[PDB]
Amino acid sequence: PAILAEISGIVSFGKETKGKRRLVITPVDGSDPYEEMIPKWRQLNVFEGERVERGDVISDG
Amino acid sequence: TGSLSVDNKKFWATVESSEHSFEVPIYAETLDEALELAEWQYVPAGFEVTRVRPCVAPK
Repeated sequence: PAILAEISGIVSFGKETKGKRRLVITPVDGSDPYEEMIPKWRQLNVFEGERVERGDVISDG
Repeated sequence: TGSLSVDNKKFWATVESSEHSFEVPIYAETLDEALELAEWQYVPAGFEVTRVRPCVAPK
């Protein structure tokens, strides 16, 4: 991963205790949950409630 | 000792204190579940999370 969604679906954001960003992706590609805590300073894949594909968004890695 | 369910998947969370900075694995069943704990479990202890990296790698 780099600047991408590990899974295809609707990537959304949630609570951030300080200067973070809750990365909760809603998979459409399959029943494979993928959630992580990417900081807000990080160039994110895209905004919340946005449809993206596995690996394909901004930067693959 | 506080949270940490199981270690079916290894999740990494680097935490930063007033001066110290370290990395500690998160133990939970689900991704989001660990995501909750990484922040929610460490922040009341005075530890501020810096960044995390889940390491699933399908078995």
